[PDB]
Amino acid sequence: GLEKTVKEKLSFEGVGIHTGEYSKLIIHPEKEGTGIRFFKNGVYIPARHEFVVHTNHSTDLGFKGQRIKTVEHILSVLHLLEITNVTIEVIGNEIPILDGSGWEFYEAIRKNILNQNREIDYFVVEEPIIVEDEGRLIKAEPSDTLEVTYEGEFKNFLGRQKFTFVEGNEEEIVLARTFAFDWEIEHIKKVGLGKGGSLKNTLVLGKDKVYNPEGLRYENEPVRHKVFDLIGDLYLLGSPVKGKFYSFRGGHSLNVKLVKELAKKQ
Amino acid sequence: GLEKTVKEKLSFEGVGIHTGEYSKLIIHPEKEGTGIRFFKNGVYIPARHEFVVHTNHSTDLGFKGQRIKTVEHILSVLHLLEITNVTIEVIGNEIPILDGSGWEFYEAIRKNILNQNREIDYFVVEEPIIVEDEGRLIKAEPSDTLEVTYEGEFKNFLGRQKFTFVEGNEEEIVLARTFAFDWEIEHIKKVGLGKGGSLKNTLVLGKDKVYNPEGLRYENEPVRHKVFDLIGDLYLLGSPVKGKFYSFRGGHSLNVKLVKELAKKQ
Ligand SMILES: CCCCCC/C=C/CCCCCCCC(=O)O
Ligand SMILES: CCCCCC/C=C/CCCCCCCC(=O)O
Ligand SMILES: C[As](C)(=O)[O-]
Ligand SMILES: C[As](C)(=O)[O-]
Ligand SMILES: [Cl-]
Ligand SMILES: [Cl-]
Ligand SMILES: [Cl-]
Ligand SMILES: [Zn+2]
Ligand SMILES: [Zn+2]
Ligand SMILES: [Zn+2]
Ligand SMILES: [Zn+2]
Ligand SMILES: [Zn+2]
Repeated sequence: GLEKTVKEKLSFEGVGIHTGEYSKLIIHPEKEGTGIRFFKNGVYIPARHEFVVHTNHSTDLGFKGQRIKTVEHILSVLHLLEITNVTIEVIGNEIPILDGSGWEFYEAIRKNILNQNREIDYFVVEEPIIVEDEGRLIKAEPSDTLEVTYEGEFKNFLGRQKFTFVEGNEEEIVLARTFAFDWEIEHIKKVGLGKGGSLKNTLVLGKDKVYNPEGLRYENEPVRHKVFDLIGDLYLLGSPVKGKFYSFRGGHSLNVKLVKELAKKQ
Repeated sequence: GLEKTVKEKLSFEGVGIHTGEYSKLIIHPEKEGTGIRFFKNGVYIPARHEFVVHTNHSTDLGFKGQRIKTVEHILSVLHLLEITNVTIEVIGNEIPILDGSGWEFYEAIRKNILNQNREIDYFVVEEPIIVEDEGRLIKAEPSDTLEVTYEGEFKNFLGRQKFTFVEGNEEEIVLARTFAFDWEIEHIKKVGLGKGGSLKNTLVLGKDKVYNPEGLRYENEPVRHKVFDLIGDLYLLGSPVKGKFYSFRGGHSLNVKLVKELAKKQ
């Protein structure tokens, strides 16, 4: 595929799910070979694993004293659409969560794709690799196409379910929203997070209930969202990825661990 | 005491807890003998029991095709400060919930009281009366001062608690907020209510937890609030009340039932 950028400046704004603060984004077009990077208060922060500073409840990046929280959703959308050159200027401390999914980003960016004059330099998984952590596991192996499977084992009515993304089915995961369990709320709040969370940007589930009046968009919306999250973290490899991935109960921490190990080997 | 009004108009705005819509109130001064009345779309709606049209999860008033939801908190504050003559213009279909208590109302009105030239004609409970409904009970009896006791019996950690309000202790209940149990949320949403509810205006409790990061303001905040609600509904009698009340598991429906029985007798 050919490298891509946006045809013109795109802007988004809204509350940040963790800071609870209002922020604004301005997606700037960039020429070939620029890569994906954020910009805040005069500092460019590459969307690469070396700049990850936090992975609890979100993937946060930082460099030279400037930090940006929750980059996983905008990065997933960029990855899915193969946007390889853009600057995400952030006026605030976190990416707006919007409705909790990548839908608004996906729709706006998709109709503004600009093909460029360079073949994409994909990060190709060359050999099988496995990372584990307290029951959690993620396996990566060679594949010409990007394939991502997430299998969850929830302690509520969701039980055990899995979902597989394959190229061409981007629309099956871009609407899946961020979710949380009611028994986790006190913890999240206690650690200074989730300050902007609400039923408008978060699917809140109980042992046997669904608090959102709109209910779930899909019976497996949570695992579709986990797949979406993983694809966003995978872009931290520095360029569109080609490989087959399987994640069992994975989260941002394990995702980043996998990325660093993959980067190290190749 | 002397009838009272406000020295100057007072405004309050925010979201309605049930409609989830923006709403605003403007309290305007009125001369002696006017009483408390709401104004909406050209219609005056007296703050009296004859105009109650709904009592499930809030006390709503209506007249000639115009309705206003959730008048209990503003009326409670007015009753407590003995404000007797005002016109409350309403923009929207419900009184803003603010933080779920009567604090903002109380502090603003308290500093803007204007004594008038006429003695207040209190509604004096003359003989004992009792109303019941599925285990719930409320008893009213004679007293030179307003005394209100609420005893709750909760299906969670709260267990059985009681709280007694007496004249002069207004500040002990004007900070107590609206509360709901996590197992009731789906029902409330299902009946088209609670659309503006959030941790900022509602104390949400579980079988063993408190979701709000700020926790409870008082270990018995819920019963203090129930006392606050009853005092607001009692003002539907048309004037400040003098009597001793005891409510066991009472709610707006039973509160209004009591008011109507008291009104009938006397
Ligand atoms: C239940 C209703 C209302 C208000 C929102 C409650 C706060 C939720 C916290 C924000 C969610 C953050 C994502 C964390 C979930 C995870 O790591 O699995
Ligand atoms: C899991 C946590 C929370 C989601 C918060 C949603 C807000 C609750 C709805 C508004 C409450 C309105 C009060 C009515 C309750 C009653 O009459 O018992
Ligand atoms: C837990 As999240 C903010 O990555 O959906
Ligand atoms: C249940 As209510 C809005 O009167 O606190
Ligand atoms: Cl944490
Ligand atoms: Cl955690
Ligand atoms: Cl009910
Ligand atoms: Zn190509
Ligand atoms: Zn945590
Ligand atoms: Zn996510
Ligand atoms: Zn109330
Ligand atoms: Zn109900």
